Amino acid sequence: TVTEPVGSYARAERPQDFEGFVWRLDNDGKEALPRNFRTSADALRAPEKKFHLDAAYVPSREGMDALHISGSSAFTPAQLKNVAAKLREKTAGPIYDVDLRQESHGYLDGIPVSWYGERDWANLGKSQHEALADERHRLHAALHKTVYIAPLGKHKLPEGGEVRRVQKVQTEQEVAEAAGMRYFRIAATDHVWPTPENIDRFLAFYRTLPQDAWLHFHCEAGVGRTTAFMVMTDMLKNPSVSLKDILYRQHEIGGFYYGEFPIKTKDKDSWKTKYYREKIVMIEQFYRYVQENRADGYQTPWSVWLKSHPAKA
Amino acid sequence: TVTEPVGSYARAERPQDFEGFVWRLDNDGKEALPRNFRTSADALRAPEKKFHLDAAYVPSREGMDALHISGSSAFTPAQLKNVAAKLREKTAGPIYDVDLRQESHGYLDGIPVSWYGERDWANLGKSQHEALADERHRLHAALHKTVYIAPLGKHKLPEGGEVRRVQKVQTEQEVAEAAGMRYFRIAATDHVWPTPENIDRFLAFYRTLPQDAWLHFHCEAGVGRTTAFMVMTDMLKNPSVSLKDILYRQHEIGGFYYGEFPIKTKDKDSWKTKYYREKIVMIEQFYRYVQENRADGYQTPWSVWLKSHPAKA
Repeated sequence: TVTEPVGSYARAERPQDFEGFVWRLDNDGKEALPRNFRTSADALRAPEKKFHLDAAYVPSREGMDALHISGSSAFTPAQLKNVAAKLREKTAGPIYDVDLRQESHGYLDGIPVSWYGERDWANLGKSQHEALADERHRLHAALHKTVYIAPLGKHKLPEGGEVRRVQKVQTEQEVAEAAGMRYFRIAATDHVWPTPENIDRFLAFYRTLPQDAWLHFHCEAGVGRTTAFMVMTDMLKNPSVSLKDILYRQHEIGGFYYGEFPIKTKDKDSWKTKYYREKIVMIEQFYRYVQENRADGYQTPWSVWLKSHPAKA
Repeated sequence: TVTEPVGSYARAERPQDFEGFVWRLDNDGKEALPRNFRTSADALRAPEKKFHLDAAYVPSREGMDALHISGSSAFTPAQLKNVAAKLREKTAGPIYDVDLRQESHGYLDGIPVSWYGERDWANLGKSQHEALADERHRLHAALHKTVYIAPLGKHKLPEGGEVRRVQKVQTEQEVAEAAGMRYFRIAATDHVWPTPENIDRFLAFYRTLPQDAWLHFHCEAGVGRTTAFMVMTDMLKNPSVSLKDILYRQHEIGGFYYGEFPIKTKDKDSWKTKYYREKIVMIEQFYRYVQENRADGYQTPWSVWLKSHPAKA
């Protein structure tokens, strides 16, 4: 009947049309902290005008002090150490670097880089296993080789940058552990709703966490995927909070707004429109999943429940 | 003992510090002909101010009508066809595409590209055998693969460009033949004086050319290497012409001026200074070789003669 259900639209895109072509600079390392850094203990700010929200609305903060999560963009090793130090002041539990990036990435001579393909879909369609194997192989192959690292500029194409002969290669896991943080990888595709396997994996991981665990989520920019998992965590941990309050508060501390809003993209970014719409509906479906399965201890996972309760456009 | 004689300064540079890192766009294909296109039948023009020459001087044109040579920058396949068509109106002999580029280059989906390393020295130090093997391997590896092709902008680094999955790969030899030209490759390093090996190969090639052969020389930009071989050919074929006349006329038809001039360089280009000085001295030494070895029909090759008669800085 249906080729791709709601929540799996990206599966229709062709991986061969977005293969990696350059080592993208993930962070210039000029700031002490990564971009969009925020924690669940932060004060709520005014909502961004583009979401056309009620600036007078004061969402409930119930459970935010105990939530213990944070989010940010990619970072240099030094920046991550700064994050870890800062998060250690808020807790005595393990601090996790939850890496949500499907795209292959790592560090060349301490420089955070990723193998970038159009739309940042260089690993689209790969299983987590295949994406991580590609990553390990590409990182290693760069050792003692000349590479071109560049930030993206006009038209999302390389602009300036630098050329160097790599003397050191590290995975983010190594960088996290060196910063004193535990590491957990979830290979989520950039710009789209996390897959049923991404979410099943996160929920399984969530279940094993000690009470005082602190989760620092991050993606490339620290907006789309980062806010999605932050929201999922808030819903799971504070199931009595209304959907409206979760969405407003995760937005007002510095994340994306995952509720309905007037979507307007630049003509060259019109491809994003349906993925934004898809995220709005899936966000609602996840909330329903939590509400309907919390009472029995989640004896049925998200992927299974979603197939029997498909989302609709 | 002397480590590197005059004429071989580049041998002191380390190849590993200039490895290739991007497919550089050799020509955008917007014009009908490659840049700096010129032939020995062209009228002489005013000299460029930067060379501080005598604009009143009238160079002898002795032997130019019979010289039968031309030069230009790199080109797209369509531009080469236009060149070949244009040269065919000037001769009924074989027309050669004399490719002077040591850097690995070719055509991806008809687009002329080269594997660019800093200073365009990605094949520095390699024998012609090794340079051509690198080229063959890289061009073939590009087939059915995704590549990033870009022109150089600020800092001599990629700027903009395009990404594509290659469906066709061709060597310049194939493109030359398709244009009705014979092909002859001389792997000369960009920016420096051609090596004794490059010149020995050229001289051997020159010696068995048909009387009516037309040589179309080209490099990347069509100035340094291209003019050097046009000057060498002019000297060889018209030995009675004075050095001054040869240098002025090859410059006034649109080439570089290979005589003494006030060398100027931006701070970032200060490395080029000694290479320009070296070319000036080597031009004089080659002229001396032609004058002293033409009587016996060049029984002594340039490389051998140069070691017994080293140039002076």
